[PDB]
Parts: sequence; structure tokens; C-alpha cells
Amino acid sequence: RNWMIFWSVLTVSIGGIAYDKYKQRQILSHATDLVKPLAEESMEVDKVPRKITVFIAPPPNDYLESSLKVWRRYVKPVLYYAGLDYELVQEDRQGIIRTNVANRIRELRKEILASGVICLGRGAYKEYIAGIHEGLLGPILLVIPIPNIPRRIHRFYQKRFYVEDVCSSVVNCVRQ
Amino acid sequence: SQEKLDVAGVQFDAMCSTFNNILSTCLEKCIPHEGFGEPDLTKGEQCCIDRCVAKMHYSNRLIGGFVQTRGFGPENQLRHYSRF
Amino acid sequence: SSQQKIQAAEAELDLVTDMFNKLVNNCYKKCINTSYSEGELNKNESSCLDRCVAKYFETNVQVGENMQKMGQS
Amino acid sequence: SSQQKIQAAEAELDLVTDMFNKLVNNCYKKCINTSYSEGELNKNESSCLDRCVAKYFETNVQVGENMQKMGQSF
Amino acid sequence: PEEQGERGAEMIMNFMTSCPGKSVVSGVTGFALGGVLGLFMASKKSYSSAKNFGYIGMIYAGVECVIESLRAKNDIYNGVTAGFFTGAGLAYKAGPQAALMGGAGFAAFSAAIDLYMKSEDGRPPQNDF
Amino acid sequence: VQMFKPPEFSQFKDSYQKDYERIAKYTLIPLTMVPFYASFTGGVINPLLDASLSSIFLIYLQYGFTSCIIDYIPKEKYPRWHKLALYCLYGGSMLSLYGIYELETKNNGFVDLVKKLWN
Amino acid sequence: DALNSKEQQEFQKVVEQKQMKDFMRLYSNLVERCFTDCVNDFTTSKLTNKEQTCIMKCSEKFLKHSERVGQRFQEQNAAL
Amino acid sequence: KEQQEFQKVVEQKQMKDFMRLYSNLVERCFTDCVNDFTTSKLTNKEQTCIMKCSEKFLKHSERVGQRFQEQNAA
Amino acid sequence: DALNSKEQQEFQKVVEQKQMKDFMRLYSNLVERCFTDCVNDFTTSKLTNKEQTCIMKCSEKFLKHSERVGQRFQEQNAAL
Amino acid sequence: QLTWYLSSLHRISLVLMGLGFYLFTILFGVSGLLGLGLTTEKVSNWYHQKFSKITEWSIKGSFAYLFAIHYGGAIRHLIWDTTLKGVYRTGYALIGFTAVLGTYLLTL
Repeated sequence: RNWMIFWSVLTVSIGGIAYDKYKQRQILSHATDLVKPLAEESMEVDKVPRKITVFIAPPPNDYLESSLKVWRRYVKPVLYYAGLDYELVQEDRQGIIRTNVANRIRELRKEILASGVICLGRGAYKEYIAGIHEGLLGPILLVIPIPNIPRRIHRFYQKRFYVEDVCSSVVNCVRQ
Repeated sequence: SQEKLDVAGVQFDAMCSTFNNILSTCLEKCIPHEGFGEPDLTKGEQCCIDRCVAKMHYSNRLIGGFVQTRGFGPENQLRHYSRF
Repeated sequence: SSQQKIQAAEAELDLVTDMFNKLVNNCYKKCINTSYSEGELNKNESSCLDRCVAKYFETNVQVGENMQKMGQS
Repeated sequence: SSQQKIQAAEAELDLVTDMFNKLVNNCYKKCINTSYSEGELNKNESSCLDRCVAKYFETNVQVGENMQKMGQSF
Repeated sequence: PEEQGERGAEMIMNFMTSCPGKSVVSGVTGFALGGVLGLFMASKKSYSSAKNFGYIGMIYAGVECVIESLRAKNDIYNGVTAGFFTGAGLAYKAGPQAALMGGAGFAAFSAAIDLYMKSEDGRPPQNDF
Repeated sequence: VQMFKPPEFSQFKDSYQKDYERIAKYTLIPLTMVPFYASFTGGVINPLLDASLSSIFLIYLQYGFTSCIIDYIPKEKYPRWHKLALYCLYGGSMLSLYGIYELETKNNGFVDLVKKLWN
Repeated sequence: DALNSKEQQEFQKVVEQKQMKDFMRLYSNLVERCFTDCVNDFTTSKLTNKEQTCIMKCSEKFLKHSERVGQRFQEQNAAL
Repeated sequence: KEQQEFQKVVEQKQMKDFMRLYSNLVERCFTDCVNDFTTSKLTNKEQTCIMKCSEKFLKHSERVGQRFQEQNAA
Repeated sequence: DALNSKEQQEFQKVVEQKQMKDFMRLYSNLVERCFTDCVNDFTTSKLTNKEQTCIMKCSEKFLKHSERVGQRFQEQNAAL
Repeated sequence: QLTWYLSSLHRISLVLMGLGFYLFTILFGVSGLLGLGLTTEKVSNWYHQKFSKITEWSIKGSFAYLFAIHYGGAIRHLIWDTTLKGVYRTGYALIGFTAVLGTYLLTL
């Protein structure tokens, strides 16, 4: 019974892992559902496609690679299909997203006085709305997916609802 | 002497075209198109490049001997140059 | 002289020209499909070409730096 | 002028030369079996080469008409 | 005056590269690593462990460098025969079936090591997803 | 009255030389038909088969030479030349492995050498 | 490269000559491309209408492709 | 009048195209049947294959030149 | 070729000119080969780390291959 | 007895084919550590030039007859898979198979 229950708990753990990764692969069917509006004629020289700026902030006190994982593996096929020429503004310190968008608005204001957006993370959306309120008021579409010790394993097993949430939000952003 | 100079020039061009053909063909044949494990090419690629340039230089000598037997030249092959 | 300057400019011109020819051929081979289904330039390929010319220019710059690391040109 | 007429006389042979070279290469790609068994072409290959050069000239005139169609005359 | 010097430089490049060097450098490397592991083994024992690991390293790198000088290639199916003949030539002194099983186990181990070191330089894919 | 054995050779006592010699024989029997089959139809043969055939031939010949040298020059009696001739067998085996490797790459194979000597 | 300001005009003349020579080269390369890509059948001496349409699709796709890559080339070489 | 330097550049282009044709011949006839590089010297089979390829490409080039001439004259 | 004299000095300069042309052609073919092999990820618009390691390895392996074929071509033309 | 005959023939065929194989291999072995450069073409040319026809035919007949003794080694493997009527049958089949195989190898 020892080896029996050993291989039993081993095969139910590996079965849960394979079921989660199989469901993550299954959401690529709805990625293919987003490949269906891709096949549209762009013009030769004039049309440069719709740019979706994406602001990247790391999770607090750990590295950027977790937010880059949730960026790449889930969001980047969706923006690579349907031909949306994105751009990535990532930070390692704090405030770089904010000063980037504020310097963009400030440069637009300085140039005019010379004569969608998907930010990942609660910190990135905080710094982005601070950069908006600094650029518009100060001197000279939004989509918020949320990246995240046995709680890590509980999140790692309850993963299909999370990738369903992220993929459904970003297909709502692309299709609409 | 200009005539001996560009005779040597077209002879060096005939050497250079053959050398570039050997280089491109032994590049294509056994340097792997998939991936490179390291710079400073390994033992197998060194041995294959040696055997490729040996086979290729002998084949160039054999074909350059054979097309003179079969009379291949610019006058016998390039028929389209006779219009001009 | 004028003829020397014209030939020195013409070398740059046809260098850029053969770079453009190899660029067109490679970025046609890369993701523009050979199975011609519809007579359009697709929305996927219109960004493929942007990223392909950008990556080819970064490739030419990187190899031009790696030649100049060693003692050559 | 002299450079104009020599450029036209150069182009009128450069076109036919490159057409001959691409004709030889593509018709050797399409028809000739890579497994060599004899040094002479078969009766199938000798006909498919004639069909190859005929289809090549048809592709040339169709591509000329299509580039005159949507491309401007300049 | 310099002909013998440049010939000696070329000969030491050939002896360090073209498989005589491949055989003996990994042999003394396995000998030193077996002498290192003999500290844990004794905790004649260290000598036998150093002899065994020097044998393993020398015959693996020698059979690899002689298969790769053959066959004109640089791919896998190399290590699965190099480690196979290494396991055979090492556990040859006891049993034909034991030599076959030792060669098969060492071939699977060398194949796993080469699949770990090789599945990072394979090909940059069409998507980093 | 008996079906005794295949005629046994002077196998080394501690080593498993009999079983490995049997293995080399039984895998050398069908492998020699392959140059005979591929040479009857045409001139086609490929290396890494001539190399493996000559290497298995070398291992089998080394086993045969060790069996005849143990059969004829004893270990208990006259052992001074015996170790030297065993070392000359191993030196000949190593020089012949290098000859096989130089015959596969810089030349066209041992079976090609046999055919050019028969022609 | 950098030369006299009076000699820019003959420079533009030889630029025009290089442009028309490269245009004829592009024409021949397009003929080679959709001879290679779309004419695999060799039973007749005339073109099938399916292979006709393809030579239509190759001509339009490669010429729009070449103009898009030429525009991106001018865009990328504007920086460097 | 200007046709002597024109025929000089025709002869130069002829020599360059002849060298390019010879190099393409050697490239195709090598690359088709030398696909095993274990040995360092050509076998009998690959040497007969290379001679067959060069003969086939020579008469194929002559056939293509003849059909190209008759469809350029028309 | 065989007859060398006081006139070979200009011949070596012409050989240097042709070697510069051939190295430019070889560099263009090097860029084409290293782009064709493993620069095949087209999601982003800049070279990732794997493609940078690819381009370094392909460039150095190509130059080692070129010098190997050059010296072996010299050793094969010397024997004859 | 037949067993002494076949064992002695196996031994002499093994040792003579061993000298032939070892000599033809180490002829190319000693050419590689040195700078001798002995091809198959050079050795075959020297062997066809310095040797006459009848000595070449005797060498070929000897080697082709003794290779059938090692296919008799395959026959003694066939008895090794499992009586006087057995071993005399294997000896007679050995000598008949040896004769017809030597004829077939001389025809090549």
C-alpha cells in the first residue's frame, strides 16, 4: 500500500499539473478565434497598424521576470495575432512609467506651445494614472490585468481561471 | 605590359570565382542550418570542411577537364550573344 | 576629381542597392507565405515587414560591430 | 547622347542575358530529375523543357501586362 | 631560425586539438576529479576512484573525438554510442549482459546530459511564448 | 553417443572471452553478407558500415589470436615471450584501428581495398 | 558620399540610371519568383487559369511587398 | 562608331556570364550527389554521377539555348 | 600569373582592390546567412538575447569557415 | 578424424586471414603517424605491377577458399545452437559449401 499510495499521490499531482497546462493550451483556441479577424488587407505604404502601448511594472521587491512571464505567455500572442504593433515601456525602479508618460504629454505640450493602453499590474496603473494627472494638470482605453508559500501552490493549481480572465480581458480589448 | 596584366587579372578572377564557389558550397553542405553550439568550429565541422574542399577541388578539376573534351566554351554555349 | 567622386558615390549606391535586394528576398522568404490565397498584403505580414527590416538593420549593425572588434574591416 | 544610347544598348542585352540565365536555372530546377541514371535527357524531359521555356515566356508576358496594369508608366 | 619554432607551434596546436590532446586532457581531468571525489570515497580507494574516473573521461572523450572526426557531422547519435562504448569498455570485465546494461545506462545518461546542454542552442523559435 | 560441444578454444580463465567471441561471431555472420549483397547489385556501399564491419572483424580476429596464443604459448610454462606477444597483439590492434580510421576517411574503405585488390 | 554641390545633378542622373537598371532587375526577379512558385505543372505549353490567377497574386503581392520594404528601408536608413 | 567599346563590354559581360555559368554548373553537379562526406576522396559512383550531371547540364543548356533562340526570333 | 617582375607591384594593388570587393560581397553574404539561420522570431522589433548569441556564433563560425577553406584551398592548389 | 581436420583448417584460415587483414590495415596505420601517404590506388597499382598473373590467382584462390572456412565457423555456430550422424553431416555440408562458395567467390 506504500508504493500504491505513493504513485497515487504522485499521479494526481502530475495529473493536476498536466490538466492546468492543457487548459492553458486550450485557451489558445480562443487565441485562434482572435486569429480569425487578423486576415484583413492592410494597405501598402500609408497604413501603420493600431499601436497598443503596454506599461510593465515588476511585482514589489522581486524581479521583473514574473511580470514579463505574465506579459509574454498570455498577452503577447493576443497582440501578435490581429497585427497590433505594440510597444513595451518597462521599469525596474519606481516612477519610470510615470515620468515616461508625463514627459510624452509634456513634450506634446511644449511642441504645441512652440508655435488602447494595457498596463499590467496595480503599481503600473497607479504610476500611469499619476503620470496622466501630472502631465495634464501640472507644470512644464484602459485594461488592467493583475499579476501576483503554500498559497503559491494554491495559485499554481488554480491557474486556469486566471489565464481565462487575462485572455478574456485582452480579447475584449482587441476585438473592441 | 597591360595585356599580360589583365590576362593575369582574368586568371585571378577565374581563381576567385572557383574559390567563392568552393566556399559557398562547403558552407551549405556541412555547416548545420539548425543551430550553432559554439564559435571556433568543432572537430566534425573541421573534418567535413577538409573533406568537402578536397572533393570539391577534385570535382572542379574533373569538370574543367571534361568540358574541354565536350567543347564547352562561350562560343559554343552562349548562342544569345551572337545577336549583338 | 569628378569621375573619382562619382565612382566613390556609385559604390555606396549599389552597395545600398544590393543590401536592399537581399533585404527584399529575405523578408519575403521569412513570413510572407508562398501559398498565395488572396491578392492582398495581409495585416500580419504588414507588421512582419516592419519588424523584419528593423531586425535586419540591427543584424547588419551587430555584424558590422563584430567585424570591427577583430583586426579587419 | 552617347551615354544614353550605350545605356540602352547595354540594357537591351542585360535583359536578355538575365532572362537566359534565370531560364536555364529554373528549367533545370523544375524538370531535371536529380537522380542521375544517364547523361542524356529522356523523351519526357525533352518535351517538358520545351513546355518550361514556353511557360516561362508566358509568365514573362503576363507579368509585363500586370506591371503595366497597376504600375504607372514612368 | 624560425621554421622549427613555427613548426613546433603548429605541432602543439595539432597535439592539443586533433584528438590525441582530446584523449589525454580529459583523462587527466577525470584523474584529478576522481582524486577529488576520493576524499568523499575514503570518508588505494582514492587511487582506484581516480583511475576509474580518468578511464571514464579518457575513453568518453576519445571515442567521441574519433566518432566526430568520422561521420562528418556534429549532431546527436554521437553520445549515445560514445557513452555506450565507454560503459562497455569499463564494465567489460564482468558479464556480457552487464556490459550491455552498463553501456545502455551510460548512453542514456550521456544522452540526458547532451539534451540538457544541447536544448538551449537548438533554434530560436518563431515565438517566445 | 554425445553431441558434446562446438570445438572449444583456449578461452582466458577469468575473462568472459568465450561469450564475447560468440557475440562477435554471431553478429559478424550476417554483416558480411551486406557488402556481398550490395556489391552484387551495384558498386554502392557506405562508410560507417565498412568501419563497423572492419572493427567487429578486428575484435573477432583479436579474440582468435588470443585463443591461439594461449593455446600454443602457455601461461604457466614459457611466460616471458607470452606477455610481450600479447602486447604486440594489442599494439597491432591499436595500429590497425588507426589504419581502419585512415582507410575510411583518407581512402574509400577496406571493402573497396579488397575489391581493388581482387580487380 | 560628400562632394561638390554642382555635381549633385549628374549624381541624380546616375541615380536615375541605377534606379531603372534595378527596376529591370526587379522585373526579371519577379518573373523568376512566380515562375518558381506557381508553375509546377508541365503537361501543356500554355498556362492554366489557376496558375494564371496565381501569377496575378504573385505580381501584386511581391510588388506591394517591395514598395512596403522600400518605404521601411527609407524609414530605417533615415536614422542611421 | 561607338560600337567597338560596346563590343568590348559585350565581350567582358560574355566572359563574366560564362564564368558564372561554369560555376553554377559545378555547384549544381557537386551539390546534387556528393551528400556523404565520410571519405575524403570521390568514389566511383559519385564520379560517374558527376560526369553524368555535367553531360546532362551541357546538353540541357544547349537545348534551352536552341528553344530560347527560336522563341526570341518569333 | 607566372611571369612576375617590376610590373607586379600594380598587380598586387589590383589584387588588394579585388580582395576589398570580395570581402564586401562576403560580408553581405555573411549578413544574409546569419539572418536566414536563426533571426526567425518576429513578435518583437528588436534582437533578443538568443538572436544576439546566434549572430555572434554564426559570424565567428562563418569567419573560421572562410579562413579554413582559404588555407585548405591554398594547400590543395599547392599539391595538384 | 574430421574434427581435427575442421579445427586445424579453422585455425590456419584464421591466422592467415589475420596476417592479411592486420598487414593491410597497419600499412595504412604507419602511413598516418608518418607522412607516407599510401592510398588504395597506389597500393593496388604496386600490387598489380610487381606481381604476375598466376601468383595473384593463387593468392586470390587461397583467400577465397579460406573465407568459406569461416562460413564453416557459421556452420559450427549452427551446431552450437543445440551425434555422429549430426557431426558427419555438418562436416560433409561444410566441405561441399566450402567448395561451392570458393567457386562462387572465384567467379567474382
